[PDB]
Amino acid sequence: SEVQLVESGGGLVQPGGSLRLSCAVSGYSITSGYSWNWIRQAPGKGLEWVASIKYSGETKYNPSVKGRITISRDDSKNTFYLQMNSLRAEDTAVYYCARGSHYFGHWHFAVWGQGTLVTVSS
Amino acid sequence: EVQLVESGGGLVQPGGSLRLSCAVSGYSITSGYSWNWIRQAPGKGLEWVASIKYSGETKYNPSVKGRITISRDDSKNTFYLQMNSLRAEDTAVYYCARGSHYFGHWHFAVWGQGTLVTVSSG
Amino acid sequence: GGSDIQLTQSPSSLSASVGDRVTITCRASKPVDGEGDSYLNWYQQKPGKAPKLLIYAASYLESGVPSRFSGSGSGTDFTLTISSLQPEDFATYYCQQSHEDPYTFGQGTKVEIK
Amino acid sequence: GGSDIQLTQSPSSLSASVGDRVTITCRASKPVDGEGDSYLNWYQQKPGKAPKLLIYAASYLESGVPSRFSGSGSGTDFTLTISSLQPEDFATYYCQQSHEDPYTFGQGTKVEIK
Amino acid sequence: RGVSAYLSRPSPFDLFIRKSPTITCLVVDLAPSKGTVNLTWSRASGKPVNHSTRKEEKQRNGTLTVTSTLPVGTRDWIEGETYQCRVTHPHLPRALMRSTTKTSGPRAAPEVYAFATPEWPGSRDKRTLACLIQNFMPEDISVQWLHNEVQLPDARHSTTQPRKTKGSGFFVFSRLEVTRAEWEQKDEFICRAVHEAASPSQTVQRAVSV
Amino acid sequence: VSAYLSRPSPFDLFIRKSPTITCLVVDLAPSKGTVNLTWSRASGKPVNHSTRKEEKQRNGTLTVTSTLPVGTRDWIEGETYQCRVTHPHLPRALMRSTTKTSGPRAAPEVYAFATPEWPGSRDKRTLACLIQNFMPEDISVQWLHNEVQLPDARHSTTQPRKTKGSGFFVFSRLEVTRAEWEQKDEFICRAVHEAASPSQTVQRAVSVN
Ligand SMILES: *[C@@H]1O[C@H](CO)[C@@H](O[C@@H]2O[C@H](CO)[C@@H](O[C@@H]3O[C@H](CO[C@H]4O[C@H](CO)[C@@H](O)[C@H](O)[C@@H]4O)[C@@H](O)[C@H](O[C@H]4O[C@H](CO[C@H]5O[C@H](CO)[C@@H](O)[C@H](O)[C@@H]5O)[C@@H](O)[C@H](O)[C@@H]4O[C@H]4O[C@H](CO)[C@@H](O)[C@H](O)[C@@H]4O)[C@@H]3O)[C@H](O)[C@H]2NC(C)=O)[C@H](O)[C@H]1NC(C)=O
Ligand SMILES: *[C@@H]1O[C@H](CO)[C@@H](O[C@@H]2O[C@H](CO)[C@@H](O[C@@H]3O[C@H](CO[C@H]4O[C@H](CO)[C@@H](O)[C@H](O)[C@@H]4O)[C@@H](O)[C@H](O)[C@@H]3O)[C@H](O)[C@H]2NC(C)=O)[C@H](O)[C@H]1NC(C)=O
Ligand SMILES: *[C@@H]1O[C@H](CO)[C@@H](O)[C@H](O)[C@H]1NC(C)=O
Repeated sequence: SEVQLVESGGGLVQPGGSLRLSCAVSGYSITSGYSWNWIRQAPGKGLEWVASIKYSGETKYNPSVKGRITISRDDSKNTFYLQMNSLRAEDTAVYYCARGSHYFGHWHFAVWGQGTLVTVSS
Repeated sequence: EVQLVESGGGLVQPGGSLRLSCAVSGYSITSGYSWNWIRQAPGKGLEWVASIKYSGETKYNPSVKGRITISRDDSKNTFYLQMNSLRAEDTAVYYCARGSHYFGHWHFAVWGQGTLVTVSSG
Repeated sequence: GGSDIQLTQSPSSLSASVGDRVTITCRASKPVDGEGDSYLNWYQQKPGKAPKLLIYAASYLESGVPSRFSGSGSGTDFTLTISSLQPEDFATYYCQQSHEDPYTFGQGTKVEIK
Repeated sequence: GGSDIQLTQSPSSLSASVGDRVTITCRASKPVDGEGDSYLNWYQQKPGKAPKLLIYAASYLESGVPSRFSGSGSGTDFTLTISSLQPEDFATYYCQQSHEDPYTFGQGTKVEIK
Repeated sequence: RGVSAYLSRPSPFDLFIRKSPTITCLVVDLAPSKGTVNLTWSRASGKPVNHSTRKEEKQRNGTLTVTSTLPVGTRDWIEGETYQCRVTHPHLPRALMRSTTKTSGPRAAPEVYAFATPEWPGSRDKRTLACLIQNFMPEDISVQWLHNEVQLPDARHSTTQPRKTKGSGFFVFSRLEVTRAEWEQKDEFICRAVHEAASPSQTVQRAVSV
Repeated sequence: VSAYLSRPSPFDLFIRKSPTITCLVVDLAPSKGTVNLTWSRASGKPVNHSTRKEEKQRNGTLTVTSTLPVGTRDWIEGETYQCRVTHPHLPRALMRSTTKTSGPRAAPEVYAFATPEWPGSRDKRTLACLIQNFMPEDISVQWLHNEVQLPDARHSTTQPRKTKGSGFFVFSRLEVTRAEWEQKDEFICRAVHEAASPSQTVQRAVSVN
């Protein structure tokens, strides 16, 4: 069953403002399985894994952004969200949502979204 | 099957000559295989004396070469071992055998009963 | 990020031609082996587009990924191999370890087709 | 002899029982290996009969020879092994090299059944 | 590096008729002296795996055979789940892995044809029955022989592995030797195939007489 | 590494009378240097004209085969042929021998069937052949249309498998076109097996109808 993920909510953001990104999932129900992740790529930098919410509801955060980031889902809309506060210049990046498939206790990102651009300007 | 019969053994004077013949039945000594004379001295190990290939090549053991001849008669399907200048050490049981071929090397798969040659006085 | 497993790739950038064998190395600050497997994955990302998964668990090919891609290694040393580079393989390649939290990626290896 | 290949067997003589395993050793003064094979043959000669071929080329069983006979070894060290000695296996056993001319035999190993 | 590993799919009979599908992870070429192998399962979705039964068998050839059978959900399998088997060996540093999923591609119902051989001299108390099942895809298929509405043991008949047709479809042959006592009781024998593309009930069958 | 040495096909032996045997080596690493493959006859008679064919494989294993023509009379007479495979990586060579099998002989029973017309395949029809209760297992199966033999790619034939009886059995399946059976509605299933008399041939005809 083919799965599609679409990010939305990107844009220009003031420093210190808050950010809400939503990932709309079609073709698969986010409560049925797999782990659902947010991964960002800063301009001219490597990929960074931000946050994950397991199908059963567990959430994990990257220490680098932990404390100012929340990952959530809305079962009715089959959508999950990323909320970040106290944005910085380092937060400027393209945010991708991905579905991680499970292998013997470890997860890899088999399905990715198109990504959405977040720009922060002082 | 193939059968091999030795003949011509007997009492021989020292320094005399010997003619041994091996009558082959069931296979043609020109159709294949190697045809050999092998002697066993009383209570001693086997010694390979001489061979004639089906195609006609002959080989002799250096220990007896020069006083030993191997020949065949296609019409009688028989091969011969001629020995002259006999010595007491030549005293032995003489067997004829058909050698089967393995990638350039021959082993004696079919044997006769052998005939006894005794060369000694006193 | 002293506790985070750092992934270093080399080379940082390379230019090659179609048909070449391309070899990319990923070194880990801590081993990522567990239970007879290595939890190091390889991703391919063309510029400005989203990544694609190529290999998971060090050496297992993801479905639909061309057989010319192959991963190998153990412990802290891993290698992606493109046996016969193609024009559509112009991309940046990343390694990512999923053995330990948080998951981290390498810095990227840009593969330019000269 | 001298330039001829010498074949030495051990033990010279041995006594065993039905069902027992027997092992005979054949040592050559020069190696008899060629082209990935060893040209060492094993013969069984019961009293008053002519020899009979058991194994050719070190380890290949002659047709009709029981499977309890087996040959092994390489170079200058060869071993005939009868897994379960039988009453009809009371015989003298000879090894013979067919690698180099002239072909030579060993001195023989008499196997008596106790 | 002589070890071998195989992962079988659920038989179509187990999937639709019994409605208790299972997949099996088969390990071969292991020495008895080698320590016992650790065998574990994993699902692509991250959902848990059921208890699996492990059987170990000595063989005439000296190589140990180990199998693990895992029950799977009917709707889980049909929906496209990926199950995975992992073999851990003390003597092997790296692990072997085998994966299975519902095979994807076009679907075609199997065509079924059943035939009876004419009697042959010296085989008079004997009769042989044949079935040709072809032009079906995917290759997953099960063949059963029923005599008098009761299905015959799988050991009575021999069926070939699915082979490709000159077209896009597959075909298999099934052969069954029947006794005079059987066909005199009731002279009807049924060749039944179970295939997901067959409609309805995933069953196509043909009857044949001696 | 595995090595197989096959006997002559009954067709080449009895019909063509140009028997050949093939020594097949598989699963050898492509990186490996070429394997040297040689022949030997128990009789000591020469072997010659062996052909060597190398072929890469999708699996990743290189396959090497060597075919050696053999005399029909030599083969039937009981000659023993032997194939030897040597590799630089292998400490010792592998050796395979082949000879005419001795044992009971049974002529093959042959049955030919035509599939009934199926919806959507008006112009396609499948023909089936069952050959059984023959031994030894060595057999050749041909399809002849219009007195002329059909190519080997047109039909599929199974390996000989054991029966509840003592014989072996094989199945042959042939897809024939509507245009072919309208030209001539007769197709021949032929088996070649040494026990078949005479000429080692047993056959059955089947018609589409
Ligand atoms: C790597 O990938 C490669 C390529 O995909 C794989 O290569 C093949 O691997 C096979 C593994 O064994 C093997 O192929 C065959 O092996 C059998 C094994 O025989 C033993 O086991 C069978 C079990 O059923 C049993 O029947 C036997 O008695 C043995 O105990 C060999 O017999 C095969 O040789 C015979 O068959 C071939 C093919 O005949 C069939 O297939 C062709 C199409 O290829 C088809 O035209 C025909 O209709 C048949 O259906 C013949 O070419 C041979 O001459 C042999 O035919 C037998 O029967 C004849 C009756 O007429 C006799 O005349 C004769 O005596 C002979 O025995 C075959 O070698 C190979 O190792 C390898 N290559 C091929 C071409 O298959 C490999 O598995 C894979 N590996 C990995 C690790 O990835
Ligand atoms: C020593 O004995 C061993 C006994 O296990 C031998 O192992 C053999 O290994 C081969 C692989 O080359 C196996 O072949 C397999 O057969 C299965 C058939 O299972 C069926 O499963 C599903 C449903 O359950 C069905 O859909 C399939 O079509 C099958 O019909 C295949 O699934 C495998 O892919 C593979 O073909 C043998 O099964 C296995 N032997 C036995 C007796 O099972 C080993 O080869 C022996 N070694 C020597 C040196 O002789
Ligand atoms: C390879 O086989 C040929 C066959 O005639 C033989 O002459 C040659 O000695 C063999 N190669 C080696 C390296 O022994």
